Amino acid sequence: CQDVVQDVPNVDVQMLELYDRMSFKDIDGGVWKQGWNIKYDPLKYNAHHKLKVFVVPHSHNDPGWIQTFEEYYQHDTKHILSNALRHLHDNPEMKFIWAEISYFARFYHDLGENKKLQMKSIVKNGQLEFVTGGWVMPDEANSHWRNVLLQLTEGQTWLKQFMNVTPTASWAIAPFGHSPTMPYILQKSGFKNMLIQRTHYSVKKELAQQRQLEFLWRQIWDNKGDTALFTHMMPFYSYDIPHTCGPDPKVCCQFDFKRMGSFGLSCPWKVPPRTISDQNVAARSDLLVDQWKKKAELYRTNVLLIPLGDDFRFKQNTEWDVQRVNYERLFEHINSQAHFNVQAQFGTLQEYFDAVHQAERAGQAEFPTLSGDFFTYADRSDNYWSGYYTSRPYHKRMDRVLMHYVRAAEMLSAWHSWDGMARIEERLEQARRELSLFQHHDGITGTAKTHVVVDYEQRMQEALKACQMVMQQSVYRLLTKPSIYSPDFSFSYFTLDDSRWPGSGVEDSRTTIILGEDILPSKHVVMHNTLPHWREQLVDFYVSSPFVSVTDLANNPVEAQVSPVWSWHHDTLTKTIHPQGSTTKYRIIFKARVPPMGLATYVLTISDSKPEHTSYASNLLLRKNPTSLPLGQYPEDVKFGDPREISLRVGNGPTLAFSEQGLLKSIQLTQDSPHVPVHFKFLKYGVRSHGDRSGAYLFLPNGPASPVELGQPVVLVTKGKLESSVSVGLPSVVHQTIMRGGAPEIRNLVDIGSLDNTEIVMRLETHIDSGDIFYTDLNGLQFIKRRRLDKLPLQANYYPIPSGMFIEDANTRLTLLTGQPLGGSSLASGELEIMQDRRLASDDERGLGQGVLDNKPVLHIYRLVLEKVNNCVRPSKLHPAGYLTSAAHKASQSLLDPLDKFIFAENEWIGAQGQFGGDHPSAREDLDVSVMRRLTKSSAKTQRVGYVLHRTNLMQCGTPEEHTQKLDVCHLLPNVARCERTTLTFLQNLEHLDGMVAPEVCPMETAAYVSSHS
Ligand SMILES: *[C@@H]1O[C@H](CO)[C@@H](O)[C@H](O)[C@H]1NC(C)=O
Ligand SMILES: OC[C@H]1O[C@H](O)[C@@H](O)[C@@H](O)[C@@H]1O
Ligand SMILES: [Zn+2]
Repeated sequence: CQDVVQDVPNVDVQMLELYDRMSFKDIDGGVWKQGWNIKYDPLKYNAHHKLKVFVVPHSHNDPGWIQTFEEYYQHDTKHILSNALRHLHDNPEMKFIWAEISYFARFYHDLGENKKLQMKSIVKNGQLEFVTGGWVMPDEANSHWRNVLLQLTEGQTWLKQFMNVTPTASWAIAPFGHSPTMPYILQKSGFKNMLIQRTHYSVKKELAQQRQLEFLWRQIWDNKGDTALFTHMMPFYSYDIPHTCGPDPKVCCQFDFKRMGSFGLSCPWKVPPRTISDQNVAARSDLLVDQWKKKAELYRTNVLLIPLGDDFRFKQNTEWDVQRVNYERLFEHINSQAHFNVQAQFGTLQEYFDAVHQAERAGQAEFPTLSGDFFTYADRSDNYWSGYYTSRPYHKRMDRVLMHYVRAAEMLSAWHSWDGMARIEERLEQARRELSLFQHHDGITGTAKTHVVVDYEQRMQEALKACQMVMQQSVYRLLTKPSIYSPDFSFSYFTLDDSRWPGSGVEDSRTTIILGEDILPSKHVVMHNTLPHWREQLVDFYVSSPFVSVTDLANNPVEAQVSPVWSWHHDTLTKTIHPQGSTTKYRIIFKARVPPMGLATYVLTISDSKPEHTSYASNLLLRKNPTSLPLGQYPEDVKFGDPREISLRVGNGPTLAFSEQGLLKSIQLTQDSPHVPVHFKFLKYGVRSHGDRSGAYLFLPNGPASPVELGQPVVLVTKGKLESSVSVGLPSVVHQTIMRGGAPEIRNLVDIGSLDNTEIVMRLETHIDSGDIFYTDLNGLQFIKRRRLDKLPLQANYYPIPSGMFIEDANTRLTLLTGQPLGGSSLASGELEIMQDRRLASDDERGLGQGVLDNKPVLHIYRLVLEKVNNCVRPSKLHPAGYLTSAAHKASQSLLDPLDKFIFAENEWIGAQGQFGGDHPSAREDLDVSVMRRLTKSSAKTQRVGYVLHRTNLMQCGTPEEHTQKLDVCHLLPNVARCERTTLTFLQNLEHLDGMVAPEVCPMETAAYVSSHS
């Protein structure tokens, strides 16, 4: 395996280094506003060296943005595709590329067989070419890599089945900045080329000056270069026609033949297009070829890419005609006039790349190597697109919940073959497709209109229900004696219990386990562990009595803690935010121990009085002017006091100290170690009263954040043997620190209410000497080094925090792991901050046509890990990556893939079993089975199961780290007949594996395997 820690890759362009050197001056470059006046040597091209130009027609179709997916399909996309089919069929030299398979699948399935065949023919003959072939064109900032892969697989699996093609070139013209997670996944999914567009204007200028817009993009840790993927970055401000023919949009706009008037479009630069005729073609061609030759100066080969399209283009027949006929006249003239030395034609993206690489192999070009990312994007001036790292955070959190439920549903149901009547494949496809749709660059990004966000939410809610149905049917089958198992595929044998979604204070959604002498003495519950190692985790359930004890299915008592159910209320009468306790519902908490990729059953039983193995938390309400807080049968009376500093310790874990406002002030790791200052604070950013306003996309703060005025908040302290917590009702946030014996969990119930033009940030202040360095993750896959740059404005120093961030010095590191993607930064040495929500009254001029005023309460979850790192083997100071410790990685897994909890619905479970998966291998902690998916329906003689295995890289810090078993996924199911390594989408077999044994992957590698079973 490659060493991903100790060898700093030698690349031509390393983006962090480039950022350190660049001046980012925003000067008027002339007609190319953010570039310079491009000059070329007319004698560069001649009879023996011509400029090859590929004009590539396209239509950018958003699966939801200002209309819903279905609205756009009905109004626009179905017409675009129907007219594409017609106009391509009738014009054999015309070409068209298509990206969004969600739309294409919708269209194709509605076609009559005659048209289906015509469509297959124009694909087979290369007129219509699929680019990327994902369900969507995903966001790259907020998306988890698992969901990027999911949506890619959904689209490509559809394309293989119905169109018999698998794209090897990717087209990403629209996401707001670009992540190296994309080439990572694409290169492991058969791709050979990719195209990107939305990079900072200063980066485009810098790379253009060096002809480094085409590069071999490798991962930041990759010393050898095996991850490299050829990447083309477009040079100009937009992907529209005015910014794709050449540097001067006043000229290029004249070659968008949709802008002459009858289509309701015009040219902002005030020179309209004119129909190409015999009397103007020479003059028109002269202007156009001049633009092309200028664009060609920015690249290294004699092959030029000219995209020809815009949003929802090629909709009307008249539009197809006007673009095609005018370009055909230009091509006929240009190609016939030797003095131009140009050969121009309609082409596809693959044709462009094939020609570039032909030129490369002819020796006319060498391409530079590059590592790094392309965040944070700015399209002009100080307009940095860091707002969408946080916008619509409820749905950002929902994404992560559904991510896990899809994984769990696919894994749980993969163990068996299911009859068609069970509707398992149907529900899983629904769930995969809704989650995939939300990866769209207007979905998870929070940049869609309110009614579109509602549509995405409804879709995801349906997906969650689908997942629950599949999971609970699977649990019942896996844990019932086979000769007793008698499924009703419509019945709910179990109800999922999720303690953190939608969450306490967000939705009263969870079922109370109702026990009683005169109703039901006991209840079975089941935990699922999707991770491939034995796992313990505290789990909680609501119960109707405090006198409940827990046993495993061997009837061994399990230590439990009962706590009250506390609900926070904004008291409109007293004008205070304070907790109310239930007098009929209680929380029972215990440690579940669950096999790798397995299930464990426990029983909750009521008694008349305090059970031997159940303890009761104490509760202390700190406030002036307290009132009583009765708790029914709960055996310990609530205590009251004036606000005061408090300290808590659970188990042998850290000791945490809190301010009188209920906010963390210090962490002490061991009994005789220092009390390390770690201070939580909440602050607010505002919006500018003059100039550009923040909106869904842009973060344009009116200076550094100002502290939230806290008043004298009510603090609730719960102290238990298994779990303790401090909760405080702050303005807009119920902030909770929970301790279970390791790194604390933080939960914020964020309700920004009617606070217009406000962004609420949570900041951590420490004494870590981090300087200007911090680390943030990319797509939950890798951690990249960031450097705060005071030469850039505040909003430029904000980065996506899709799963975590950290700061460190020689001795100490603080890592904050997240259960949802949000924006964040380190704006001063020793600080971390992460945005919670934003409510913005104005539009930010990027097309949305609304602010963000549809906020709703959201429960954000985190883990906070303070560690000594003086003994850790870390990368050198020049390495662009960072890596988590074991503790931080496990903390991230606790947030993203917690145990699933199932409550048996009926009174008695006949044939119940205690465990599933006790014989599954318990793999090394850095390995995950990211995907387990049965690939075949029940009628297939040879069953196939696909696995995606990911190995992260964890820091070596002197812990022996012992006793784990080799995980061979190909032997997880019996009767293996073949094991194959495949692309990550499962669509191509790459290796036939000796002995049917799937080897474990290297650090930072992801591999896919398919086992076949007789
Ligand atoms: C699918 O495409 C391959 C070439 O990539 C071709 O050989 C094969 O016949 C096609 N399969 C069918 C029948 O669709
Ligand atoms: O300005 C951002 C905006 O650009 C275009 O209009 C669309 O493709 C949207 O997907 C995107 O949100
Ligand atoms: Zn778009």
